[PDB]
Amino acid sequence: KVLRDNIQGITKPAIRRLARRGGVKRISGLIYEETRGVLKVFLENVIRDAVTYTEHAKRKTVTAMDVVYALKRQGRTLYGFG
Amino acid sequence: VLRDNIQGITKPAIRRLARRGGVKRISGLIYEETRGVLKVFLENVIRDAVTYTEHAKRKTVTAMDVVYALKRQGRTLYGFG
Amino acid sequence: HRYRPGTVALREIRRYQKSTELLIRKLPFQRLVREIAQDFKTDLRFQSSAVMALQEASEAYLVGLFEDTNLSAIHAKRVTIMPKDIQLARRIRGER
Amino acid sequence: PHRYRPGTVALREIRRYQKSTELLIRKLPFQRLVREIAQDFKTDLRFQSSAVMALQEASEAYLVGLFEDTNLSAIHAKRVTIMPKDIQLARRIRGER
Amino acid sequence: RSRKESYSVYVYKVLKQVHPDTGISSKAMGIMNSFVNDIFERIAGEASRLAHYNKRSTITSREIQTAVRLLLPGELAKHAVSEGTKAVTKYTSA
Amino acid sequence: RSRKESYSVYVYKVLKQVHPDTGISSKAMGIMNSFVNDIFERIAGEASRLAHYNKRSTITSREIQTAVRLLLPGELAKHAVSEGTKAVTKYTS
Amino acid sequence: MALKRINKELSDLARDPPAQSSAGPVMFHWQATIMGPNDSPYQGGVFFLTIHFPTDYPFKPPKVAFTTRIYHPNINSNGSICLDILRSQWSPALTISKVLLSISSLLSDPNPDDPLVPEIARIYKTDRDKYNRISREWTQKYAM
Amino acid sequence: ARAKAKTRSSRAGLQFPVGRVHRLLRKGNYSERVGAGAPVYLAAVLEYLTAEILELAGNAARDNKKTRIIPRHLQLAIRNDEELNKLLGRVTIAQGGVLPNIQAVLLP
Amino acid sequence: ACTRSSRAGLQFPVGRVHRLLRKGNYSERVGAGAPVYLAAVLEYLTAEILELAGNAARDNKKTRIIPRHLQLAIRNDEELNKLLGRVTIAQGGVLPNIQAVLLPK
Amino acid sequence: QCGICMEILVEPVTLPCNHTLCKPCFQSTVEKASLCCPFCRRRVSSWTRYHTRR
DNA sequence: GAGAATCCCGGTGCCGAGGCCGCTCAATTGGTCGTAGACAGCTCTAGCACCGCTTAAACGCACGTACGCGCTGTCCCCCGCGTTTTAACCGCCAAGGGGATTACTCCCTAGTCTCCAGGCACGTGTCAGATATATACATCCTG
DNA sequence: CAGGATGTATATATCTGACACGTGCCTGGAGACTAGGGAGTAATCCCCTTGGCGGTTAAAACGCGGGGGACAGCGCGTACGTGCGTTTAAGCGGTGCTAGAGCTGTCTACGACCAATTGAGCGGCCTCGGCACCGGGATTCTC
Ligand SMILES: [Zn+2]
Ligand SMILES: [Zn+2]
Repeated sequence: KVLRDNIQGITKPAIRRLARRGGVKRISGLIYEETRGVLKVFLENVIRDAVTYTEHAKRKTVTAMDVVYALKRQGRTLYGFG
Repeated sequence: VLRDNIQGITKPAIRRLARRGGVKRISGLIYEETRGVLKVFLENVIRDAVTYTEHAKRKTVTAMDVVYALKRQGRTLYGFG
Repeated sequence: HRYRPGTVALREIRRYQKSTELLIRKLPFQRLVREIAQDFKTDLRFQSSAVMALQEASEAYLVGLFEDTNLSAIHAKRVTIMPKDIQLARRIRGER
Repeated sequence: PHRYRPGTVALREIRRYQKSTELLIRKLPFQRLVREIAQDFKTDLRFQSSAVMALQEASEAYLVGLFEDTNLSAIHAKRVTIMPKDIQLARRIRGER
Repeated sequence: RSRKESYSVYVYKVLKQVHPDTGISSKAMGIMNSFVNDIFERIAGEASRLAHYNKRSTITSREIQTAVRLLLPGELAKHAVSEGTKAVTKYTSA
Repeated sequence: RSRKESYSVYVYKVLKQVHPDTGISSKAMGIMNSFVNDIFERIAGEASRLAHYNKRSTITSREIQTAVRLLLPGELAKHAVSEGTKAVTKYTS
Repeated sequence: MALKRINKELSDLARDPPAQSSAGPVMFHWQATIMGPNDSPYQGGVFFLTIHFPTDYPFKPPKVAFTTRIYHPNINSNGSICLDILRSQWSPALTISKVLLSISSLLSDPNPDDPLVPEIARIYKTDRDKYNRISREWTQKYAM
Repeated sequence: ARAKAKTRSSRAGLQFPVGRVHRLLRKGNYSERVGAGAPVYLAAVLEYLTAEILELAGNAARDNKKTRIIPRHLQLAIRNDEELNKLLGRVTIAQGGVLPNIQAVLLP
Repeated sequence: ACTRSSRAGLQFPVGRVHRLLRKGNYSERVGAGAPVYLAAVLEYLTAEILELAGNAARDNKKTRIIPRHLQLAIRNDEELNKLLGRVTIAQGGVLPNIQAVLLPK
Repeated sequence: QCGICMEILVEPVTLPCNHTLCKPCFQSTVEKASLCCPFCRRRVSSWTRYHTRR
């Protein structure tokens, strides 16, 4: 079983450089937990649809097209993966 | 032909809308902004409704046409068939 | 005998949040709809049901926008909504 | 000695990261996070590398958009420091919560 | 003269089963009809897309199960799936 | 050997027409393919909905033109409709 | 406009007559006569043509068909001419005399890849001498 | 005289028309062919959802000392329930109004 | 045999568009001019996007079009940005912009 | 004189490829006919939209 | 406590919802066949797992400085109210342009068959991008 | 303002590897043909829309006065960016395994379909009762 420590894998410098790309000047210290909570929610929403697509396909692995369809059904179409 | 019908949306009407929205105090410049926003929204909806009607080849805009125009913008409306 | 400012505002907020009637005058709203529709096809004709549906959708949209802009104004730590608040709400919603 | 005043390094970082297109998160911890999340929906699932890359691309784009919106909100609050109030406001307005 | 169709009768029957002593306005009935049509369209479209994705040509109970799981959230989806499975089981047994 | 199909060749021909001396990366080609597929799906779905609304059973240039008007905005839609009408006219002639 | 363009082109053609080709109103319809260019199997032949100017000319290509029978892959029995500048590569900046010169060039070099009579292109590709001989026979038969 | 009238809904103990659902599916250009259990499952799902909405609306109406369900009651029932609110967050209901609530900052 | 695209002077495969239409179960029957119109529209849109991307690349002093160039071309054009407002492009980055408030005064 | 109509240039329209022609002939042959340069085939459709919007 | 606003109990009608009456049109039954789908089996490709070495990224700490936050004066703009003004709204009635059906016909599209050619999977060379580095070049910052 | 510190884009070079290129092959596109049904067209009926009227009056507009709240300012604390020194997993790479993915081939349950039967719902027609209304008493919030 994979432990819950993986949420800490999204490092503070990684979040900081994401904010830098987004155009943020400076970041409060309380953000870094809010951001990973938001990321966890978003990933749960996408993966829930991906895995059910795979289950309906009766496969044991998750393909790229499953993720593409899951994103498409949420109005988040992704180009570059067929 | 007609013009300047946008002023028909009265300041008290906008105030009632904001009150239903849960607004306690309203600035004086909100009214022109609301006029512009409503004009843009109505233009966007009516363009699609008119496109639907003229595709159907008739001169009367129908409730179903308006409903379809709203639906295609992710604004589903109930109570009109 | 005068009420302090904001008290009648709260009472009318309570009143309007309970009724389901339309808050815009039907005749000028219809005139506005026809005036806008002139720019696409001349001499168009509208069903009363179509005009009523348009009014319902417009009022719902404006009420939602006002909710969002009031929320933004509160976030700015003040109680008066402002055109900058409306613009922020519309920009975040992606309408512009 | 030499000491850049605060802000200049932030501005040059903004310019640098707004000019490149590389991913900004580490592949291995992102994969571990994805596998941890997915194990509850169904156990012992396998993933394609392209699938994980697509997930990471989508997540990074979503976070960048959210950060742009929250920066706009913070500026609207007459500030320059992003704080979770701004993120919550942006999430609420965008209908995500 | 077009004989339009709606779900008013079945909606009324369900309402009588749930609340035996409650009326429903005519305009409310139209809202219920629109809601039913919207849900039907969503589910059917999702099932059709699933069948196309799996390079299939038949819409079966499994596709509708997956479409329901995709659309309805959480507890609502669980209860709906339970109800649909029970109905299909009873229909097969009959 | 499932011979999969894309639009890479036609996209490259269009690129040659527009910029005769410019190349395109392989990954950009995949993005163009995805874009073409997405736009095609949008237009076809809208045309199908129009045909169903009008109780028809055939998709003609009328439905496609209306769907394009619904989807593409402004001058983009104007140019697209002009091109489609021109192509249909030339094909008929 | 279109008539103005026709008159201007007629004036320029009168001021700049070609060596062999000639055409004129017989305004929006012109009769064209071209001599079979030398160094070709069609050398010496006099070919007559009909020109039909569209109402949006020069913004649309004109309708021109051969009225003299000729043995050429890109020309059918009805006188139709498979020419890109007649169908796709038309430009309003073009002149009728340029079209005539292009026709002469195509007569000197048939395009077997896009012909109107496939058999003529087949003869052209399989036996150049046979194509030349039959083309000269046709030029003497119908254009002389 | 082939058999007594036993509708598929009666077989499944449903109230929605299984035959009508099947006809709509095969007439809706959704797929080339339609499986046997698909209309049954879809009818069951629709019946359950309608029952849920009607139950919530009836509770809301009885809380309002009224005996007839109205669009206001439907709007309140949808907004109050989190699941249905999320399902129909982009849905506008005529004569529905809004859920009555005021921000605490405005209150004195 | 002359292809329909050649007849229409297009580049996209009219036959392929027709086959996709009849296999997509969009309608029971498909008109003759619909594939032509759709192919023309797709060709025009691709031409527009490619022209913008090529201009972006030449402004960057490069000769190959890349997803970064595609993203720049889409975001810079108002019409295309509106059309593809909810589209994520892999390896696309973001349009470089800094709020004027953050700049020093 | 217009490169096409040869009449006096009334509000002449200059292409980005440095080619110019009269506004009537311009609207007749580029805006509604070609979208390519009448002289050097320079396609102008995006430029056309840009200048139409302004 | 006084004044203004709000809910409810009470009798009434009246109109909008519930039950009745064909009958017909859609749901059902049964047979039948073409077939999409299920199952078994085989091959093998990509995902999973691990080792080891490098090091660039992550992490921890000091600081000081710029920014957030709180307080305070002010003041001007927004709310509440009243009187006046006006256009919405209701009722009513005339005119008709236009929406919905019917028939029919016919012209368009589906279907099949044959032919082939243009697109796909496959080698290639060659040519555009990266790396390295020494430049200019620009910018900050502390004087 | 200016020159050193310090990033930063560049011109040059060579590697290199990603893409434009020629090749064999195959299936999907084009074509001639016929049949059949979708719909384009005309004519028809009626009906819902437009327009108009006049009369009421509730709603909107104006203006006045007051107060509260948005705003500029100021002072103070603190926490976050910046840098430097210390870990440490990410990445590479490399290997080895195998399980699940993809495929072909067999077999068959099953859905489409047709013909006949029949009854459930649509339309209409009642009957009555849930609720809006008008009045007033009881209640409550604010100044
Ligand atoms: Zn001119
Ligand atoms: Zn030019």
